[PDB]
Amino acid sequence: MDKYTALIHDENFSTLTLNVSRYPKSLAYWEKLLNYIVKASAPICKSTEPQLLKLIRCTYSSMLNEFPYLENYYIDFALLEYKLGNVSMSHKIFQRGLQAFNQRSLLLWTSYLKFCNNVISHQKQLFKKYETAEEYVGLHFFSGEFWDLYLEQISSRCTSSKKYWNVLRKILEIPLHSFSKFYALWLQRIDDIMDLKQLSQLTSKDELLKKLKIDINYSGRKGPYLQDAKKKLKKITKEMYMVVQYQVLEIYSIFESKIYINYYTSPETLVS
Amino acid sequence: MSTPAAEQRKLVEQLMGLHDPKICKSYLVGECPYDLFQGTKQSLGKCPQMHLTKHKIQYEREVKQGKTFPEFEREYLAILSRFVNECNGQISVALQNLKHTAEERMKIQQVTEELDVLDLISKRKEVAKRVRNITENVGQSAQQKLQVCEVCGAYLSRLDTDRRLADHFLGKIHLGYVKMREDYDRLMKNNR
Amino acid sequence: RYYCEYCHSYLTHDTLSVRKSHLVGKNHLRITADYYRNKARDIINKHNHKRRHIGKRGRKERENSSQNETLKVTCLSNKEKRHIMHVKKMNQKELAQTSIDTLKLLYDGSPGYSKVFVDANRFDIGDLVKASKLPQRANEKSAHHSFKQTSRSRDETCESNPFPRLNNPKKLEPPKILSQWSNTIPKTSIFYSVD
Amino acid sequence: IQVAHSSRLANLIDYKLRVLTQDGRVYIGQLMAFDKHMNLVLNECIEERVPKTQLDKLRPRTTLNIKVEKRVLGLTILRGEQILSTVVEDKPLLSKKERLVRDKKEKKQAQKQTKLRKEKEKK
Amino acid sequence: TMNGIPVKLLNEAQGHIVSLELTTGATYRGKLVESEDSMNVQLRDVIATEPQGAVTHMDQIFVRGSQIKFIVVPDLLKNAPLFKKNSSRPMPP
Amino acid sequence: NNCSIFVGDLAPNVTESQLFELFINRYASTSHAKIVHDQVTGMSKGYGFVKFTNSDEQQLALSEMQGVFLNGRAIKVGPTSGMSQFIYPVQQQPSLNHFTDPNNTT
Amino acid sequence: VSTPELKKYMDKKILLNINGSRKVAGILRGYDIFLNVVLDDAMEINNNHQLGLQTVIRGNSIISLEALDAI
RNA sequence: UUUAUCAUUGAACUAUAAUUGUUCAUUGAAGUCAUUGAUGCAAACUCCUUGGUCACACACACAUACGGCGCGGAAGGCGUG
RNA sequence: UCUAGAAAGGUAUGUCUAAAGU
Ligand SMILES: [Zn+2]
Ligand SMILES: [Zn+2]
Ligand SMILES: [Zn+2]
Repeated sequence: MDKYTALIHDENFSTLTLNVSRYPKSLAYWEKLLNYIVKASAPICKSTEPQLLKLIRCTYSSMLNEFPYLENYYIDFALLEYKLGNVSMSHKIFQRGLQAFNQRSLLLWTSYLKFCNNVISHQKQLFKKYETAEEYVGLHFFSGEFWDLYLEQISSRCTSSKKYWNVLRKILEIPLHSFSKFYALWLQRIDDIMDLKQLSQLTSKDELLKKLKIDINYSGRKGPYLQDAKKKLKKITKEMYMVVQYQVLEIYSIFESKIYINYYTSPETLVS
Repeated sequence: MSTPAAEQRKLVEQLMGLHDPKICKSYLVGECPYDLFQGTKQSLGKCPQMHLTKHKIQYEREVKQGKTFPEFEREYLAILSRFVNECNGQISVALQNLKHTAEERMKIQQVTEELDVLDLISKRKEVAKRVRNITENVGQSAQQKLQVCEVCGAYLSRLDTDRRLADHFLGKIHLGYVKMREDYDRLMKNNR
Repeated sequence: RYYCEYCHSYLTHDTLSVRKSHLVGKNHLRITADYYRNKARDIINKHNHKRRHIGKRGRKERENSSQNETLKVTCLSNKEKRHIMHVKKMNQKELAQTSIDTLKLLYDGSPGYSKVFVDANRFDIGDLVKASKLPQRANEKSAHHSFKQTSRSRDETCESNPFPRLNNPKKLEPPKILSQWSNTIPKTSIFYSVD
Repeated sequence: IQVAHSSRLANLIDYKLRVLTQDGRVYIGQLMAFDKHMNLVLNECIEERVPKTQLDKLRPRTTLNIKVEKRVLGLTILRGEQILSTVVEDKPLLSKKERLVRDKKEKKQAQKQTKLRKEKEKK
Repeated sequence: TMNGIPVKLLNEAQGHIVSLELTTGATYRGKLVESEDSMNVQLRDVIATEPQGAVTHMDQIFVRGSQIKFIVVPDLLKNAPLFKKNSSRPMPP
Repeated sequence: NNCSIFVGDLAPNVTESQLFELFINRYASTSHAKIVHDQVTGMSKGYGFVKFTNSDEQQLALSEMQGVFLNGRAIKVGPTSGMSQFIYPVQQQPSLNHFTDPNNTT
Repeated sequence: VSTPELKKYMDKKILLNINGSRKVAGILRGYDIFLNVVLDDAMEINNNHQLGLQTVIRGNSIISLEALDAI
């Protein structure tokens, strides 16, 4: 006998399924039923019994229709369908995961973008997905991982290196949990500049000429003037560092230090 | 060979009564011992009787449904028995070499001096000197620490993990000689 | 025959069973890792600057930049610039090596945690991590470390750790700040906090 | 550009070849290796093609402009069964005199390397 | 026999992400486990683009060597030692 | 200045009392003496610090106790004292009146 | 010359795309120096229709060898 | 400008088809994402990389059309030792 | 019938033995 019929005539399956079908909103019964069905196919691959894959899909889909705020199981169900051969279904699994969260979950956007980097293979479409994730879950206090992932894709694909300076200047004003890394990128990247024409990567040339009294087209000895330039831009970055440091340290000391639990858990849990 | 159709020609030509000295009957039963040890360092040379695949699959057909020729079994058992008894002599030689290391002269006089140094609180002094002599015997072991692989006869050790042992036990020598020991156990149970 | 270009050692008749056993040799792996670290270090460290094509400056440019003013240029001694370059190289390496990893520390008790963040039970890269664990045919390699392994199984459920606060939790670490601008912080907090 | 008349493919290393292939595609990349089977190793190649739609514009009857799909491929190796022709496009980054200086310097460094390796293994 | 710089370079990229397009039009891209002497490759954890675009996923694949059109190795193998023109091999055995 | 000297290679049966005795009342009156014992075993790790008030007192102790025989050994009296981007913040405390008390609910 | 390294794919199920268009699945049993392969219980994946009790594919027309089983 | 799966049936239904066409539903195969996409057409703006930014001069030449009569450098052609 | 002397290495691997203080 095969895996499916052997699984059905097992005694535990009727007990686990009757406990789930009696007590739906208790989570541990669902997870016991789910771990048993997955362990009952010990190699999972493309050739395992289709009457049993249909049942693993019905179990995951029905659990996630019961408990729609479970972040880790959307990732896991999508990665299971990604193992089973079709990325077309795993796109839909992540997207209903984002929609049940009304697009504002950080973990599903982070795992969906580290998924989508591999399989979308069209550059402007992948960047439209990063702009979507930015406008929903960008200002999250722990979204350092999203922005660092986004800067990784920008520095590996693009040849222009203007879009990196643009995106990094938007990181510099957001109060993130770990903004000092995104300041150290800006500091070493100012310090890694070489000549006066590249100061227009940051801001416009007239903004420099008015606000910082600095001419890009100053032709002459360009050693001391470039060092003066780097010191004045480092001073402006120090002031914007003070403002973001104040807002981050205020949010952390007062509010974000005290929350210990950020996850859905189960409908039977109590919050302190 | 160099072009792949040449090697393919070689294989099909060696694919295309059944008695006499021309055909190695030991290969015909299976696992000729001059075939299992061709390339290794226990190489016997070349198998004298030729090996051929048409004869072998005719034997597969014959022992599938037709009959069994027990002269082939007694010839294979003779060759198998002489090789297995020869390597039993060689593993006896290997453990003799361990003994001859163990009964070396200067080491025996050193352990004799330490064992004369082994001679209540008298028992505590004797046990401290005997643990020093146990560590002297273990220092002689730390020079070697050799056990003998009981099948192949080659050396082994226990300080070594299971994985480098698993590296040994999937050898050409050890798998070939395990196959020889297993056909010898089968034929000595079946003939008795 | 064969010749390991990285290793600088010849070999006898090139059989795939000899060659493949050389290519996962530990000493060959050290030599290859050194070679590629040094070549990436050389192409980072090589400042090739553009060649200078100096044109003859005009008159009105010469009057304007002769009538601006002259700026002082700062320069440092030899030991100063050597110490500064050692500091700059280690700071660029720790920015390249680090990574924000707070979404892993922050979901540490969640229900489906072992199926996503464990990295050995992941369905996409699940078989690869177990497959590439390596033989460890060295007894003393496992006999070196005497800590626990803490293999979190995939079969874990929601029932264990029912109350996350009572099992002793850790507060999240304060946000790291730049050490060179560490004096610009507000010197007093607002609320009296103890321990 | 003008290439020397007696210049086989062994001599055009570090030029920027333009390898045609069996499908209309073209791999504009810098050559750095080749083989008996003529399967090159192009350094920074850009696989172009003329689409099925704009191919009517090449059909025989201002100028004609064709919009090709540049698709960047980094350090390809080709399979030599596919190649159809190679055309040189651009000269190298270095001169000939500079390549002479650099080749003498590399051979000098290799001979010093083998000298130190020999005298270290004798010690 | 002798293999030369391209097939030897392909043997230098065992373990890393390669991207290869077959002659039928497909494009497979994964970690290259074992290549061979005749450019006969395997690929683990691949992302398989069918010719009309439908991307699927499959655990391992063994293409025939004869069907490959190109193989895109990583960038750093530009600095591989086999591209060095003036080499000084020490001594035969 | 709390000048600290790092004595080392000390004998096992040498106490912090004897380490005080060999450091205090000769060349100085040292403010502290502290040998590092084992945190669960109690047996001295063979090295320990002593804290003198004045830096001239410590260096006078340093030149004279270097190599000096203390309970069977030479006790190696080198001075104990005298580049990451990211550090955790640290802040003062607002001295706890009724406004700056986070539990004040009246 | 050189045998293909299919010692892992022995005695498992395998999906190979014959000649571009067609696609056959079966239980691999043997192979040779050219990549001609012999696979037990071949079913042409199209409503699919089965070939026969044993086949032997000439290895001129194999393009890829996907392994359906765990390997 | 142009596209966005078919079936079995029900209710009606033009109708050679595997009720195709038409609205609504069930069930069933597999099902890259994209429709702010794709294909065609045209312009504007911005930003990169590359070089003798050399020397002499601010000048009245030419039917055999034009002193190719400064120092170099890059690439090719041709001849000699 | 025309005089048979098989290698000697290479790489991979673990273990022993050992060399270091302030
Ligand atoms: Zn035989
Ligand atoms: Zn053995
Ligand atoms: Zn090597």
